[PDB]
Amino acid sequence: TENFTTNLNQLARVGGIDPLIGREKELERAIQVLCRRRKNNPLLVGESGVGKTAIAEGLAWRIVQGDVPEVMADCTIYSLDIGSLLAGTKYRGDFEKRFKALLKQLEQDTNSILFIDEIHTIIGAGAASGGQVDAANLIKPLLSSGKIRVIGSTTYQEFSNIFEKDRALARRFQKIDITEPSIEETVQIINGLKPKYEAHHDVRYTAKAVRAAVELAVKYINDRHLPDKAIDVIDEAGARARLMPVSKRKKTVNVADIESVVARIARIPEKSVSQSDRDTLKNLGDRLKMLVFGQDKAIEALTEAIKMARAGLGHEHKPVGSFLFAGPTGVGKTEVTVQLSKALGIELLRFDMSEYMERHTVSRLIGAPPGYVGFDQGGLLTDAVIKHPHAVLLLDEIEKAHPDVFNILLQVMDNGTLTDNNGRKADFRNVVLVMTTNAGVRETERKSIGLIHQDNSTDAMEEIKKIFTPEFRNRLDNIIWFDHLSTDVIHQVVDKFIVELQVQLDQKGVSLEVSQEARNWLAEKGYDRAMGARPMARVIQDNLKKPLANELLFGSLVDGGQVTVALDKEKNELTYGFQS
Amino acid sequence: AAVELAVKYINDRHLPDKAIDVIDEAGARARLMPVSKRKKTVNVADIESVVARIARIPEKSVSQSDRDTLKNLGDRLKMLVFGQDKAIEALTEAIKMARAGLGHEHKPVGSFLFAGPTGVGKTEVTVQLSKALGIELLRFDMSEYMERHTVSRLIGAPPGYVGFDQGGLLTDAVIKHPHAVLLLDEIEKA
Amino acid sequence: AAVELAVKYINDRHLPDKAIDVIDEAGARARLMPVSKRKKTVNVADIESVVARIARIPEKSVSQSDRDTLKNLGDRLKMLVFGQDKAIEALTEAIKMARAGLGHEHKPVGSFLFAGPTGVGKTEVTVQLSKALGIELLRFDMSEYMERHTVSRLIGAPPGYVGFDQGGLLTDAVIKHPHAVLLLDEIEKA
Amino acid sequence: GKTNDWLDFDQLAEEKVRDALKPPS
Ligand SMILES: Nc1ncnc2c1ncn2[C@@H]1O[C@H](COP(=O)(O)OP(=O)(O)OP(O)(O)=S)[C@@H](O)[C@H]1O
Ligand SMILES: Nc1ncnc2c1ncn2[C@@H]1O[C@H](COP(=O)(O)OP(=O)(O)O)[C@@H](O)[C@H]1O
Ligand SMILES: Nc1ncnc2c1ncn2[C@@H]1O[C@H](COP(=O)(O)OP(=O)(O)O)[C@@H](O)[C@H]1O
Ligand SMILES: Nc1ncnc2c1ncn2[C@@H]1O[C@H](COP(=O)(O)OP(=O)(O)O)[C@@H](O)[C@H]1O
Ligand SMILES: [Mg+2]
Ligand SMILES: [Mg+2]
Ligand SMILES: [Mg+2]
Repeated sequence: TENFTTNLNQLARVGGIDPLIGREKELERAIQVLCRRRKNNPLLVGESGVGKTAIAEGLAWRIVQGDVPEVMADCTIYSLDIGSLLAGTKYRGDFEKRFKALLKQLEQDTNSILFIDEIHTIIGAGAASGGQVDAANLIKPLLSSGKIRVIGSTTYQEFSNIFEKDRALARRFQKIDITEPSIEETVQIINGLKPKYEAHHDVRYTAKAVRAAVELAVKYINDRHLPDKAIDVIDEAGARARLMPVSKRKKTVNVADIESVVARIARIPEKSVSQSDRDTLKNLGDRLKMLVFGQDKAIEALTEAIKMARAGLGHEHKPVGSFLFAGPTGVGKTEVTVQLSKALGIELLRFDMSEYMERHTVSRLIGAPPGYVGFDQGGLLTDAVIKHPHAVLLLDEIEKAHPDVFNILLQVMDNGTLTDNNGRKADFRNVVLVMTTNAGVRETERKSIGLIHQDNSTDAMEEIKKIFTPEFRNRLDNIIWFDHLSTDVIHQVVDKFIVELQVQLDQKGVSLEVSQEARNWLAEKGYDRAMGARPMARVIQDNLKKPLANELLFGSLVDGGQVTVALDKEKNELTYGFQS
Repeated sequence: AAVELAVKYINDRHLPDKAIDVIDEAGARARLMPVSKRKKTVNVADIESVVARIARIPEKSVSQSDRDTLKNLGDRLKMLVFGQDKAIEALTEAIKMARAGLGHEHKPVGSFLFAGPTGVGKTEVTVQLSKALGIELLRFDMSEYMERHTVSRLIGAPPGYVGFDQGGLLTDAVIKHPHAVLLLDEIEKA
Repeated sequence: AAVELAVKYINDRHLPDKAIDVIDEAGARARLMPVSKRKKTVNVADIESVVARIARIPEKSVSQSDRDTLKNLGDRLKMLVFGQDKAIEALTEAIKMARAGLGHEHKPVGSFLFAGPTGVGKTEVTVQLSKALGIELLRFDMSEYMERHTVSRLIGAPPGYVGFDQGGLLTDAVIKHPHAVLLLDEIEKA
Repeated sequence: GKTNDWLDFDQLAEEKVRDALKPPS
């Protein structure tokens, strides 16, 4: 009473309560319920951050201003604090003493209305443990008789599990559906809140910046709902303008200042959200060629799909891109993916399809249903995309995957969303999908049996038609056919590996001078046609890292460097040179 | 009308409370919704609207402006989706019969198994049917329910097992949006 | 030097608390070590003895002489245990390659697959190696982790919803001890 | 089919204590 209940009309006269914008439809339903003879206790049901308490608090603002109907005039909204009231009891009858006193005040004033924020708390354990004298039971007969009016607020999750268990209490409280507002509604809402936030931070928010906050936040921040989300990014921008400026800097909050704060919220490097990253995308094709040279047709294809996705031409609900890297091993089919993530500055996700070969393995990706082991785990695929909405997804050896796994990917390409065991929608339309398979390579290299060789140009594509179902292939944006490495391309790969070893040791102070003869020998032994260039890292480790590492700790190689590798023609072995 | 309509449409509440809720709420609407030119009496039309708001679907407003929407529903769908006119006729006629009052009263508005090749309009007519009617789309991808144990996700786990409080996705979704289009894509995969 | 050996040998607290503690501990010890004499200056060998007490490890191992022990690793194992001389010598050369700093640092330092008849001291070299290097010993028998459900225990307990402090069996041991040998037995039957 | 998993429910315990009074005189 004295401190448990805080009046909202008196507060509204001073301020504090923000004004309501674009909620006449929801308000009209509440007023209709409040005017009822009995069970005049509306309940605002809505997701988190959807203005659940902005309508109750704003109702008081309307009453003071006078927008409410005449019947609702002269009514006072009371905001009950269950924590404060319940705190300090330390007795069996202290709660009922203060609680009944509160009802006595409301019962005396027929026009008084009560607002109980987070009403789900009382149903679980209001004021009793190991007993049955709860707070809800005390108000059950009063609400049934219409003596007092109570306004409640609880989320859908706390409404189906906690609420509705005691049908008696649910009967008295009517339910008003609250829906997340559209983008056009929120931008108008922020305009009304601009004077309060601007005066608080002593800054100005440009109209263009407000529209960019709701748009960028929705794409890069999916966990929180749009209304509270837009307020956080807008309010956070003003805080930066208070500390970063040294003195008399620009008060206006431009679009560039919003892109930085929203980037930190999403844990991104600010390159994607920023509009000044076009330079990276313009030269993305050339940059990848230096990192992963060869098969330029494969690299340019990715840049074209990525450019349109970031140019406003991306699909409305499909992913940024779905590709099937059908090619041999050792042609950097996976290297192009890991390097692409570094260019775009996004997380990399790798899944081994070989593990998902049995029929029951698909459950691990989407989680186990309720009532079975693994239900607590959300799912490897669903938790990864949800944790990192902007990330690259790699699925290697997709051909070995069970058909049950292929079915999961069908919805991913067409709708861009995958549901999990808990019902969370995995909205990952921003992640690029890349798959690697070696299905058709066998027919390309292998000639047709018989004295006469048939045309095998289309035989490789035919194999993909039988392995992959038509619906799966239709959803793919494009198929990137890699080509075998040429004699000159392989020689450059040897230089790439040596550069990593050379630069790794150059900082330590050990110079490396590999002879051309050694580079050629490593290429043949390191690159197998069947296994690709994967053994290059292995042979390089045993041939170079093993001997140099031993002498690094003890011997002359610890300092001075002057290492010169060579190859002898008599035995074809690689000689080693060490000096101080 | 309030007693009969409440039983037919309002659910999860008993008849005395249900009938008295429509009668009480109807008094506040007629008394407070019109600022002027108020209606002293409460006719059957008002009770239907109140029941419709509680249950989310109307029963006598079909000959209102919504009447024109049903006429252009078939033509509008044809513009967005070309060909396969026989499928649009089935959906538009089923809705008309249900809205007109010729429904089964014990079965859904319609149950149609659209079968055909890939990319011919199976998952487009349904997506474009909700937008035209302005109702929520309950999209369910059956590719996830590959095993028999996945049925628990639809109707929740039984008592005494993990995930019991979570509930069913299909049941909770329909309860939240009773008026909606239920789409079970790739039902054969389940 | 204090910060490098503190975080590695103590393996109890975090890096910032260790440095402030050892510095304060070192000053107190040297301040009252002799009855009359005193040493205003400090040395690395002096503070090393202090870390031995809180770490419960001999001062010789606590000393920053990893290269010395690594150089005579074979001589130490051959002197402490007898037999399998050829097997022990091969292991020392490989470990030296990882500690040199070459290769990718993110990759694990230890890639060794022991394969031989039991009872010849195969287990003894794993504990002797850890005792010499100072790292802890974590034994995880694969035979217990045979059932498919048991595999999940390594990542997390099945019913441990309230108990998130323990976490996965393998993960918690590695998290608490970042410098310790992992001994997997009967890995073939998994 | 994979085996099912059962989850237990633990009830918290909290009680109210009375208070005796002693008059000074
Ligand atoms: N009849 C059509 N009219 C207009 N656009 C169409 C038509 N059929 C397909 N499309 C286009 O192709 C997309 C996919 O068509 P859908 O009918 O949704 O495919 P689907 O029947 O679900 O395919 P599956 O999953 O392979 S059986 C649509 O979203 C449109 O962009
Ligand atoms: N219609 C509206 N007009 C103005 N501000 C609004 C409106 N709806 C929501 N807000 C603002 O968004 C936030 C809503 O928070 P709220 O939904 O009450 O939180 P919770 O869901 O945690 O109870 C507040 O910052 C509030 O001022
Ligand atoms: N064209 C290439 N350019 C650069 N490195 C390559 C190329 N082809 C293979 N590699 C090297 O092969 C190794 C494995 O690459 P990865 O993409 O995983 O191969 P794959 O596509 O056969 O699975 C890496 O060291 C990678 O740099
Ligand atoms: N090379 C050896 N030198 C000395 N004792 C040995 C040797 N090999 C085996 N043993 C004896 O056999 C035991 C085998 O190891 P132990 O830890 O007891 O069991 P397990 O091999 O099952 O881990 C040693 O602890 C010791 O008692
Ligand atoms: Mg709130
Ligand atoms: Mg479909
Ligand atoms: Mg042994």
